[PDB]
This record gives sequence, C-alpha cells and structure tokens, in this order.
Amino acid sequence: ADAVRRAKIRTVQHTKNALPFAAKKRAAQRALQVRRRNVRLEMSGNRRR
Amino acid sequence: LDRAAALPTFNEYGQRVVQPGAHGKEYYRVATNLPTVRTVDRLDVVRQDDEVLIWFVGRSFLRHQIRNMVSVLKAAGHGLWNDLELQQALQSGFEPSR
Amino acid sequence: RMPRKPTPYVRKFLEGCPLPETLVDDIAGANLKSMAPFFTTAPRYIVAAESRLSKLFFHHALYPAGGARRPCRVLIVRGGRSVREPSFTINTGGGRGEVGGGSRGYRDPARRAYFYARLVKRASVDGLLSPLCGVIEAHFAVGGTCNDAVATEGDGTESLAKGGSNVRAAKRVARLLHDAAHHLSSFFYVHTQLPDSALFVSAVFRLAGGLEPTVHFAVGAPLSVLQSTTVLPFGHIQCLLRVRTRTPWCNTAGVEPWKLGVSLDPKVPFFMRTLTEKRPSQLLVRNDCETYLLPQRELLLSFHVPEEAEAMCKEQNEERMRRQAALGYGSPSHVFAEGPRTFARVLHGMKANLAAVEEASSTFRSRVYEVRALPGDVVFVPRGWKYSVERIVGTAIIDAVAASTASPREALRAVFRTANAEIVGVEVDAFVLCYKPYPVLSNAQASTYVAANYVHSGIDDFYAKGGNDVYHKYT
Amino acid sequence: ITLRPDATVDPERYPLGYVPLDGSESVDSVWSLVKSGAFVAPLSKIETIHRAHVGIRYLTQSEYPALSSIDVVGLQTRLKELCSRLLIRRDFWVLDDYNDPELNSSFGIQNMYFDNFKWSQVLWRRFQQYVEEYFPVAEHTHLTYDEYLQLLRSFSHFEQGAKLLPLLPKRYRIHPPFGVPALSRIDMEPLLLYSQWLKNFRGPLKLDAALVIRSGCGAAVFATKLNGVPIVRGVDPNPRAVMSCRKDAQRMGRRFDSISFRVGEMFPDKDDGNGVPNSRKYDIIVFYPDQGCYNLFFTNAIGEYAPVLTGFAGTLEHFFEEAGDYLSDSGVIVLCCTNVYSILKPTEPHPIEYEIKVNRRWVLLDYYDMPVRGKGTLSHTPTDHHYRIPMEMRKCMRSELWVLHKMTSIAHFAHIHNIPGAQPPSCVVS
Amino acid sequence: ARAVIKRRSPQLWGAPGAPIIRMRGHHVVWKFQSYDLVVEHTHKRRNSDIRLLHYLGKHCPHPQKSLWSPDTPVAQDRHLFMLTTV
Amino acid sequence: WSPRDPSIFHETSTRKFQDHLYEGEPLFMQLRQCPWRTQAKVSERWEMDEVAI
Amino acid sequence: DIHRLRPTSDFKASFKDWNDLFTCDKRQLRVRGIPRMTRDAIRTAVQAFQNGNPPERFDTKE
Amino acid sequence: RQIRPYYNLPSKSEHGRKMTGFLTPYRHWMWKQNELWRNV
Amino acid sequence: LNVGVVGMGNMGVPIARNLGFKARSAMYLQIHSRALSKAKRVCDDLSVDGATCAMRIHDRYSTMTKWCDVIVLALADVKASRHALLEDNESLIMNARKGQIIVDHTTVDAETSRECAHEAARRGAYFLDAPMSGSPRACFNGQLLLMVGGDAETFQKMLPIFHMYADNVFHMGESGSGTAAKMISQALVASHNAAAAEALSMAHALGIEDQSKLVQVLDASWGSSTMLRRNAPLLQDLIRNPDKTPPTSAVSVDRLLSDLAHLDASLPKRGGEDEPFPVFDAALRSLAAASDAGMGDRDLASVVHYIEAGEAELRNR
RNA sequence: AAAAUUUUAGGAAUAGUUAAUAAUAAUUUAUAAUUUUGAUUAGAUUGUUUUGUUAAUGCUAUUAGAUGGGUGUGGAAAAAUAAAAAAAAUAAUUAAUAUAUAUCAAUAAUAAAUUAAAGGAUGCCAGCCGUUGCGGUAAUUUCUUAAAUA
Repeated sequence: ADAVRRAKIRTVQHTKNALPFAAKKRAAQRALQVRRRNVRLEMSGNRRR
Repeated sequence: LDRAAALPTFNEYGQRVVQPGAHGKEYYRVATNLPTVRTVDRLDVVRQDDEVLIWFVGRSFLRHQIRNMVSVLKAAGHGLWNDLELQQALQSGFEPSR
Repeated sequence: RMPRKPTPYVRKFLEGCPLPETLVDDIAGANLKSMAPFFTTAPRYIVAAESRLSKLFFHHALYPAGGARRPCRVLIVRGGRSVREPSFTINTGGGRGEVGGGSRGYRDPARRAYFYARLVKRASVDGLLSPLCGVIEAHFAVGGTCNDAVATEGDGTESLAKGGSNVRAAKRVARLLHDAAHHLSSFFYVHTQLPDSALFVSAVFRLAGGLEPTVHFAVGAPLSVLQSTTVLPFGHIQCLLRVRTRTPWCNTAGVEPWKLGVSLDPKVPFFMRTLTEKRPSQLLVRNDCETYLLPQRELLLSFHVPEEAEAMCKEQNEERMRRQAALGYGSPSHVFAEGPRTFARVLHGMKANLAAVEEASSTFRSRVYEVRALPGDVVFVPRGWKYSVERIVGTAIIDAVAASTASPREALRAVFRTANAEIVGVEVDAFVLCYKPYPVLSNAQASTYVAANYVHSGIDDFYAKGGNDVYHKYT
Repeated sequence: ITLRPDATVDPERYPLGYVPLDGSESVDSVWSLVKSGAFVAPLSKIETIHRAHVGIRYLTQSEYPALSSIDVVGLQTRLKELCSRLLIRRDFWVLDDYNDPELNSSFGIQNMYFDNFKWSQVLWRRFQQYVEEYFPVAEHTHLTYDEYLQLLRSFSHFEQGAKLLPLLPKRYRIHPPFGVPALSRIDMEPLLLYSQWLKNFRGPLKLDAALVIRSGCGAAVFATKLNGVPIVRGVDPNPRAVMSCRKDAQRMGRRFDSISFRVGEMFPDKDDGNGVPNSRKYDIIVFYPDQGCYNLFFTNAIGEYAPVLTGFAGTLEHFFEEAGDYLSDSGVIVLCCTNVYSILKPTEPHPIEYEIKVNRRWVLLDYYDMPVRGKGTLSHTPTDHHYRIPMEMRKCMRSELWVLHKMTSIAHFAHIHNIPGAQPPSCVVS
Repeated sequence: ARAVIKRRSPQLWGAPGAPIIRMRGHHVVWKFQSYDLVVEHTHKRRNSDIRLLHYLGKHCPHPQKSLWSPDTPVAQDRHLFMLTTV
Repeated sequence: WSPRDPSIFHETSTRKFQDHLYEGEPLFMQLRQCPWRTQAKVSERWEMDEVAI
Repeated sequence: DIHRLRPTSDFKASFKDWNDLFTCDKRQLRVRGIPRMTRDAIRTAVQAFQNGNPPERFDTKE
Repeated sequence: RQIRPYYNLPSKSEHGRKMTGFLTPYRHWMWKQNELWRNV
Repeated sequence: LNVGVVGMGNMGVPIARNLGFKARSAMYLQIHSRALSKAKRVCDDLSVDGATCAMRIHDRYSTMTKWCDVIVLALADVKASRHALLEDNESLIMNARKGQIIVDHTTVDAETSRECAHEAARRGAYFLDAPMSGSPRACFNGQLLLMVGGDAETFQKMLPIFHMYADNVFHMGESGSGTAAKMISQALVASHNAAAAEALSMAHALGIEDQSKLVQVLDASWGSSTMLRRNAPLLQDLIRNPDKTPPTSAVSVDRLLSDLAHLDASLPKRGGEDEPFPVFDAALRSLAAASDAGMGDRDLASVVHYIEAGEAELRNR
C-alpha cells in the first residue's frame, strides 16, 4: 500500500505539473537555438522554378 | 499492394530499384490456381420471432465456408465492417497457412 | 549559411501545398487582381478576417474589376459588424485632445461559444447591442393610454417603409393591421427610425447603450434625414422591427438515387437543414438608400431580384458574348463536350456555369435567393432589391434512408429548437445602416472605368462626385 | 463513386451528371452549387478542386458557427454532406496538374510527404497502382476528393511509415494501411496519460499480462509493451489492421516481442478448454474507445429480445458487461478516453459513473484527469473530412483515465482503499 | 536603405556606424548567462572574421558569496558579490 | 540546499553561491518584499533616527 | 492602451484599485494572467507615471 | 523616439498619418525643461 | 451610463453622495425616494458639497426604471426590498428592460434573491445582489464589503460603479451567492465571538492574571480571530467585574440575531430533529438568551454572562 | 593590391586568349599566353593547428563566410526577411522577461530542433478417388553484451 501511495502521488504531480514544465522545457529550447529554420519559405523556394 | 511495391522506385541512396514482381510474367498473374471459385445460389437472412435464420443454398461448399460466412455476417450485423472491408476480404482469397 | 546535420542518404526536397493566398484574399473580400468576365445577380459571401476589409476593398466588391455600372448584387459579410465608442475631448493634461473611442469589430464577437462539461445553453442575440435594443423595445412595450399604433405611425416608420406622407404612414399601418386581423397571433416587419427615447443629450447626442452600430468598410456618406428642418441625429442608423398582432431544448423524435450500384451503407446517412418559422398568409424595400442589415438574431432573408438588375446583367453578358464570341464553336451536345477548347467554347462554358450557379442558388420560382443571416453579420442590399424576412428557429437531422422513402417531415431523428388586431409587442431583428444612393455609371463612365486607378486613392472622390469622371486620367 | 445523371439536378445541361470546373468560378459560387446539391469535378486541373474543397469547408464553418454541441454536430453533418459532393475523376493522372516529368513539378499534398523528383519519376505510377487496390477503375467512374487525399496520406504511410513521436521514440514507425484510423495529436494525450500511469503503477500492482481491445492503430499496444509488460495481446475487428500491426511489431525490432494481434470483436475468443486460449486471465485490460460525433450523439436502446445501447454508451456497456470473464481476480481494467462525450451531450447522464453506481458491478480504484494540450482533429474517420476542434471546445476538453476493479476482489483491494486521500465507495466501507 | 528593412533590428545612420560599448550576452539559458563589455559597431558585423573592435571585460550577473570573509573582515564584507572584469 | 539531495550534489547544479569549493549551501537568509502596507486602511511612515545603538 | 497588440484596456478587472495596480511587480502581473506585451506595456506605463510622464500618447491603431 | 502626445495638431487626413507632429506652445516650453536637465 | 440610487435609508444616502462626488460628470446620476422633500434635501446637500453631474429626483419606479441603465437599491428590510423589486404594481424587475441592470445591497434571504434573479432573467435583465457590511462612516470614507452574486460579464461591467463607494468587492458566484456569503460571514462572526468568550472565561477560571500578554499570545498562535482581538480588551474587565452593565455598541446582539434570522429560512430542513450545527447553534442559544435578558442592544461582548444559559436550552431541547 | 598551402585506379591538350601601346572606348605590333613540375573541362567540392583517437609532426572530423540583369538609388547592394544590435524627448533600467500569453483561423510531424540535475516462425496427407467438401490434428520442430571496431 505504501508503494501504491507513492505511485499515486507521482502520477498526481505529473498530471498537475505537465503544463508548467512544458512551458519551461519549451522555453529552454528557444533560448539555445541561434537561427530557427523557415521550412515554409524553404519549401516555397523549392517549388519556385 | 505487392505489385505497387514491386514497381520501380529509388533506393535510399538514390539508386534505381526494380523488384522482379513488376514484370510481365509476375505482373499479369491471376489470383488463384486452385478450384476455390464456387457458387452459392441463395444466401439470405430472415428474422423469426427471437432468432435470425441464415439460409445457404449451393451445389458445393468449401470447408467451414458456411460457418466463416456466418461469422462475418454476425460481424456485419453488429456493424463492424464496410463495403471496402468486404471487398478486401473477398480479394484476399485462400490463405494456405493455418 | 544555415546549419544542417550531415546524412549519408539522399535529401528530400519538399515543395509543399500551402493554402492559396489568392483563395484567402477572395474569401476575405480583399482580392484586387481578380476579374470576373460575367456579371451576375447572386449573393456573394465573404468572411471578414482580422478587420482586413475596408472601404478600399469594399468599393471593388461593389464594382468588380470586370467593369460594372451599378452595385447589382447582395453582399453578405459574415462578421464584420463594428461597434464604435463615443468620442470626447480631454481638456485636462497638457492641452485639449480628442479621444475617438474605436471600433471593436474583430475583438468582440457577436456570440460567445458556451461549451460546458458536467436543454442546452446558447446565445441568440448580440450581447453588445442587446441593451440598445432594450430601449427601442421598451419605447413600444408601454401599455399607456396613448395607443402604440400612433407611436409606430409617426415616430417609427418613415415616409415609405414598404410597397405602395403623414396620411400615407397611417394608411400603411391600417392596411397592415387589417391584414393581420384574421389571425389570433401574427407578426409583420417594418423599417423604423430610432425613438427619441434612445437619444440622450450630452450638444452631443449619444445612444442609450453608449455604442453605435457601424461598419468600418462602409463606402459613401450616410443617409441624412430631416426633422428648413435640421438633420435627424443618428438618422442613418435605423431599425427593422418585428411587431406582433392578435437556452434551446433538443428533442429526438421516435436509398441514394445519384449512385449507380447499391451501397452496403449510405455515404451520407443524415441530412441537416435550418428550421424556419411559418409565414402568415409581405415584403419590404428601400428605393432611396443602400442598406446594411446587421441582424440581432438568426434571420432568413428571401431577396427578390429587381427586373432592372436582371435585364442589366443579361444584356451586358450578351453584349460580351457577341463582342468576344466568334460563332465558330458550332453546337456541341453540352458545352463541356470534348473538342478544341476555343476561346468561344471557354467563354460559353463560363457563362453556362454562371447560369447553373444562379439557378441552383435561386429557389424554384421573379428570382428569389434565400440567405441565412446571423448576429454579427452585415448584409449589403443595393437599392431596389425586394426582400421578405423570417426568423430561423433551429436545425434538424433527417434520416437520408427514411426521407428517400416517405418525406423529410417523417424522416427526423433530432431537432434543435430555440424559442382589426392590435400590436401586442415589438422586437428588433436588425439594425439598418442606410447610406445615400451609390452612383450608377453611365455607359461612357463604365467604358472608361478602370479598377487599377482606384487601388490606392480616389474612392471618396468617386463616391462624392458620383461615378468616375470620364477622362479621369487622360486627355 | 459512379454517378447516375438521371437523379442529378440538371441532366439535360449536364448529361455527365456533374458540372465541370473550368477553374474560374469563385469558391462561393462553387459552394452555392454544392449547397444546392450539384456535383462538381475539376476540368483539367486538380488545383481548382483543391481550392474549392478548402474554401467550401471554410465557408460552411463560417455559416454554422460552433457555438455549442448541437451546432457542432449539425456542422459536421452538413459538412460531410457537402464534402461528399466534390469529385475528382477516377483517372486523376489525366489531370494536367498531377505530374510533370520534365519540370518535376506537381500539385497536391503528395509533395508535403514526397520529394518532387521522386514523385514525378517513380511514385506517381506506384500511387496509380496503389489506388486501384481499394478503388477499382472498373467500379468507380469518379472519386471523392477526400478519398483522394486520404489515399495520398495512406500511401505516404505505406511508403515511409508514420511516427508516434510523444508516445514512441523517434526510431519506431508504423505503416497503418488505408482505412485504419491513425492517431492524431489530441488522440495521443489520453494515451500519454495512460502510459505515465502504467509506468508508475506496474510496480505496486503485479501487472504482467495486458490485453488491449480495439487497438486499431496498435499505438496502445506498442505503448504498453514499451512502458513494460512481458505479455501483450491486442484484439482488433479489422484483419488488415492486425496484419499491419503484426508486421510493424516484427519491424520495430526485438523490444516488441510477444505482442500478439488477433482479429475479433470487442473481446478475444472465449475458448476455455477445447483449445484453452483462456486461463490467461489478464492483469490489465485496456480500452481506448473511439469518439466520433455520430457515435457520441446517436445513442439509445435498440432490440426487443437482445436490448442493447448504441453509440458510446453501447460500446461502454458491452465492454463493462463482457470484461471480468477475461480478467484476473486481482486484476484491474483501465479505460483511457476524453470528456468529449460529456461535452458533446451534457444533458444525459455520464456513462462511466452511471454504470459504476447504478449497475454496482465495478469499483473505481482510480481516476486521473489532465487538460488537453495540443490542437487537431479528434477520432477522425479515415475517408471523412477533417474538422479541427475549435479553441473554446478545446478549452473544456480533457483526457480522463478510469481504473476499475471487480467487486469480488474488494477484499483484495481493501487495503488500497484505506490509504489517506482515497475515496472509498459505500460498498468497501461495509 | 534596404527596400525591405530589417524590421526587428532597425538602427540609425546606416552601417557600420559609430563604435559603441554594448553588453553582449550569450545564447544560453539565463541560469548560466553572463555578459561581456565589448566595443563594436552600431550595425553588428556578422560577415568579417572580426566581429568586434575591442573586448573591454566580462560581467557575471549572478551574485557570488564572499569567499574572502575571514581575510581582514571589513564593514559588510559578507554580502554577496557581483564579479566583473574591466 | 543540502548536499544529501542527489540533484544538488551533482557537479552541474546551480543551487550554489560558489563553484569548485563545495556542493549546495547551508542554511542562509534572504529578505522578500511585503508590498501590502497599502492594503491597510491607515498606513503611515514615521521618520526617526536610530536610538538603540 | 494605444497599441493593437498591447490591449491594456482589457484588464481593468485584473486589478482591485489604484494602489493594487501601482504596487504589483512583473511577477505578480504575470501571475494574474496577462500576455507578455500587455504586461510590459502596463509595467512601462506605470514606471513612466512614477518618473513623471503620464500616459499621454497618440493611439496608433487607426 | 519622438513622442506624439494626444494633444498636438492632428492631421485630418485619411491618406496618411492621423497626427501631425507639431506641438502646443506648452509642449515647447516643457521640452526645454527636460532638455536642460539632460544637458547637466 | 445612467446610474440611479433608490434605497435612501440610513446607509443609502452615502452611496448617492459618493456616486455624485466621484462621477465627475462621466456618468449620469439619478436619485429616487418615497417622499420628494427628502430627496430634494439630499440633492441640495450634495450640490452644496459639490456636484459634478446633473441629478434628477424621482417619486416613481416607472420613471426610475424607464430612464436609467443601472439601478442600485440600498434598503432597510427584506419586506421593503421585496416591495421595491417584485410585489409592487410598478415593480422594478417586473417592468425591467431587456438590458438594464439592478443591484440590491440589503441583506435578504437566499430565496428572496432567488425570486429576484429568476424574474430578472425572465424579463431579460441582469440582477446581481451585493449585500453590504460596514459602518455608515465606512461608507462616507468609501470602505465597504460588497459580495456580488450574478452574471460575470455584468459584474465586470459593474466594477467601476461599485468602486465609487466600495473598496473590497468580490464575486461569490452566480444566482445570488452574495446573500449566502453575508449570511455565513455573520454566522462565523457570532461563532468566533462565542469562542472568544469561552476562552477568556476559562483563562479567568484558571487564574491567569496578565491578559495583556495572553491577547498577543492568542493572536500569534492558531485559532486566533479578529473577534477575539476586538472583544478581549473589554471582556477582561467584563468578567472580572460582572456587575457592570455591558456598554451599548452600534453592532448589537439584536442586529446579529436579525441578520441570522435568514439562516433558518435559507437552510434546507429543520425537521430532522437533530442539529448538524453544534457550534453555530450553541452560539445562537447564548445570543438569544442575552436578547431575552433585556440586553439585546448592548455589545457583542455580553455573551459571557449568558453562555451558562446557553446550556439550559441545549439540555432541555 | 600581392606571396603561399587542394582532391579524382584506368592522366591531355586549353583560349572573347599573353605582353607592348600617343590606344578613356586598342581597326595597331610581336617568334604571345596556360600545361606532363599534371593545365582546361568533367566528377567531388565553403574554407576551417578548434572534432575524435593515439606512446605518436599518424589517422580522422567540422556550418565563419561569400553570391556580375529586382529599383543605378546609396558613402557602400548586402535589399522581399527580420531571439530584438533600442533605432535622433529618461518609453522602461534593483526582476528570473530574453514568453509561447502577438493565445482564433484552412494543415498535414511528411518535417525542423535538442540531451535533465531549481509470444513469434511453420506445415503435411488419395477418402479406390466427379466440386460430398470427413478427417489425421488441440499438427510438430526452429525461436525462449555483440556487429562495426580506433
């Protein structure tokens, strides 16, 4: 029952903290990329002839 | 699907690839070779009071054909397939591996 | 250069399929490159996007690039209705400075969506102008000694609200009430000016709700109405009201001829069609102004096309046909029959498709187009177009298989619904912004009118002087 | 599809049964035609019909705003009706925008998935042959443009497979055949919550054998075995889907072994001694029901000798009714879903809790809930029009996970109900 | 002086303009971010191999505890330290 | 920030006010703001020189 | 409120009073649930008022 | 940048900028008070 | 907008004065009264002290409702509020417009607010009830507690008007939750005052002499309350000298009991024959015992002497 | 402006060409110029003591950039996109913001980026012999740190 309680608590905090962590994890990524790639314009240029 | 997969394509390295299956000998190969093409003259379902009654009328039948037809008909009655699925199953044909 | 991770295989070069900017512009109503070869009498739907519609693009919508002589079309703009705050001068601070308020067109929708997780909850009116409608309705709702018949006669209706002075208004109301007498509960619609109860002094005349309905893409100058007499304040803003005379609830009731084979299961099992209320056993038109209807509820407007516009379009299309067609096309079975796609055949196919669209949109009969108007929309009706109005009450779901056998009425699964003689009450179903009549271009003006010369400026000069001046930009 | 011009609106002017699009009519005009019920197919260009498709769907959504569940359902009905009137000739290769072998230029979503050179060289022919496997040229004179688009996307899956990025790592890809519903971004979120739950709760619970039912795409089965379970069985009513799931299980390496897919209805075969496939009572039975608009809405009783509920309630009742015969005594069944039923139709009672309290056959061991993160289409039928869920509805949508045990193992699970912060039912406390 | 201007980093008086002391950062999460006092042009040069004119120093925007507290403790020598080289 | 926390004990943990010397940080004090004087109905500040030193 | 992407005028109900508006820092301003641009605009307008520059600028939306 | 206070001369033009850039004589005077504090 | 005040009791005149003062001619002000001379006096006083917006004076609900957009009622009793809102022939909610807003600040029963809100919704208007708590001087200075219950968007529309005479305004929910909030607040105040009486009596029984320190001890410990922080300095003397009559206060036992008189009607059922309300009922017993002793209008600190009687009814009932 | 450092299993020719010139803008003069000391073209192809490895002057790896027909404008083409280098009034300067939160909208994870430490496989067989579609059979066996390596 103690193991079940620990698993329950872990899952509950996961469900609660899923939203804030994604915002934090996403932000760390946008702070480490020098230039983001405009795949839309790359594909438009590929189409152009 | 096998015919499309055999038709020419390009390798991951840009090489040309053509399997033998997309060739006239193996391309225009009819489905079956065994005599599994049978006739069922009558095949109907009637609702009695508390019972469904499926009548098959044919001159000869394949092994467990009646019972497998009943299985797929029960699936249809529960609403589990469609016209596309029936056509795919019918085109699949004989499966020699138990 | 951009970083790229090395790979021992071949790299794929996707060209992509984006949504065509031309299509987005066309639906938004902001395409200034399209030229329609054939002019038509059929409503044009456009969906306002982030307030990208303006006087400039709406002028072209009225007068298409093909070269037109008149706004001979109905123009439905889903959303696009704006609300303008009042303006006032700040004297405090460093000096006098105006504050104009602003237009909250895209920022404030007409109805918010009510999705709830736990008889459903829905909005049937526009919340911003619900309160301004409250005052107009309360002006009539009074049950005082002075009968509301005279109120509607004088204050409400103007000189001419429907099909043929002070005596004229009274005889019009008398005809309407006599017609409505035979029914225990009936209703009819009219165009009426704002009541004095809805104008408060400030000398600035403001509205009761503090908000004036407006469309920021209106071209031309608003209609001016006289009380010589002064101008009636907010006279261009008018109301189309429905007068009676003496949270929707859902409920579920207890073949495919276009196919060749027989389908194991129908492709489209169910239909859905809007439910409109019964019309008692009259239309209305404005021959002096161009009308912008702003519904406050969900309406169904049946627009009868004027014979003048119909003949204009027919004759102009046939003139184009004879000018450009060479008569070499011969006579195929149907226009889209395989053969050398001559310019004449292409043009004939264009006209055939246009006629097919017109006849499909129009009901089975002169020509009447049924238009579903919603709160938040704005419908532009030119001068001379007739129309009747009803209120839509909801939607149905019709078993296609059953309706193939007996009828849509019996084939119903679920229906969603929303709920002489004397005038018992009054509602307002739409605000009519009436504008002074737009110009009708003479033959020479139409011939020399070029849409390019109006892609930046000249709109207000066009609409003030009346049509484009011949010799506009040459000699 | 094959048309019958006699039942068409204007056969004398359009004897072919439809109105060809020369590529000039405004999309509002084409929309008016389709609303009046005419069939429209491109003349010589796929671009015209693609533009008409996109514009017509946008215009219909503008006409019928999603202000509540009832108008959402009505919008889906009307939008299916109209979208089933936008045809493309069965021999699409005749359209001049389909392929250009000299400029390696084309139109259509095929170049959102394949490079232009490969498409214009080799894959146009392979797609021509792929289509006939499902839509014979003999049988179909015309094709729906939604069918064309879904054929292209399923061809992309057949060629280069799909990828369930948040559920499975970058290195595992599946090839769901045409007509088997793939899994969208929103549809994964319930599976992400279930995967986290199982990752946390495989230890405390002696959870060894898992049975996933109606594992159409196989994503639930793959996620279960990934988070760790020695034995995984999946039961799907689609033989093609089980074939492909087994092939992809072979493909994904040795980490997915002892995953077995069988064709059958909701539950596996009942044999209990003749071949004895049973005696394999499972520690966990996983159900991830499909939630389409019609399935969620049109639900009620039917039948007089075998009365049965229809739609989402019917499926849930069948699952709850037939489970337990396959479940271990100390086993627990998990249902991962969304609150989209209680959003689409809040008037009628919530089915899971209705069963749990009114029926008194199962016991809520756990319930977890998590707001929906991404946006996209939900429970999409393969060959139907796309409908992405609007923002206001998405704000209310949630992912739910219900974990239930039998009332017979109430004594076994008694000590799990006794932890502080639990919600024991009235039966356990007695 | 471009037909389409760099909308997000406009400047004054064209390139490369006058030299300027800026406090340049690093493409790193704030948790490790540190600055460097550099002399550079008004229009940052990302073309030549010479990005800047002179490197004046470095600044650590994260306070550090006084490791030197025991050494001749003076008034409020235990307050956190902000390190900088100039 | 005790070193008994395995996330604070790691070499690359930023829960420190130093580097290369030790891990974590023993009990320390920091002063937050309480901008709620104005929540009170009557707030006043009295200016008086120190007297206790 | 002058900018179309800084709708400061939409959060009149996000503060209780003049002093509540003027005392809330950036962190509490974000916590109350305000976009980045509106948050920065409110903070900068408050600081300008503090420095002696009232919010007197021309609305550029039109 | 240059501040455009709400109370300087407005350009009643719908083909360009809605506020001119001139200023009331008070704004001229107060601007000096800011200029001088900057000059020190 | 046009905002009109109708209550004009003793606590309503400050609302009208504050609206007139802080309007600054930005919103129009209306005043209604049962007698015209009183409202003329009020308008004269407001203008003499400074009036920014023209003020109109009304004798009849018909003009009051058909002129103004917002109606604010600050009345004395539930019967007067019901008279103003529903049962009158020219009833405000009956003749309400499709969009006008009506707010009530008098403490009425949850069911009263129920009928008011239901009829307003029927007529299409929005009614939200905002019972007020505080002193008339608190209204003069502009401090009040308004706990409004009704539509959220209408409440947002009404924020600026409320702040002209209120400091702390909260939204308790939909369908007249403001009355429930006021009612529960009064019940909790009574219960805490009773508990403070118990604690101080027990301290005196135990024989701890320095109550100055014990007050800070309790305030810094758990179970502290403003009712203790208030009644302690008086209770200390009142228990050591039980002979002295408790002084009169503006907040009285009779006022607390009148405001608690809505609780019984707002609760579901009393036929269970048991009390699911131990502490609250015990406090009510002592309050009623104090009222029946001729000490109704005296201070809330008088519960000490009649707590012992607060057991007689518990034992007998 | 100049000096100097490149690759290819089947190794040869190159050219709007070299110098001189009272020649801007070459009607001229010459026994001109590149190349087996490996040129030209074609193929590969930004460079790149920063990478990795080792006892190793060996092997191995790499993204700073640049851009003769789109306005001749401009000091300079580098000009159709812009994690922001604050841009002519102190906008703001004790904040982790360098926000997505510029929140809706056709559109797909095909694709672009990033390494925390607040049970499967797998069949076979004449029943005196017609396409009756019975059985043997719940068929039995193979499946339950290495490869690449410095």
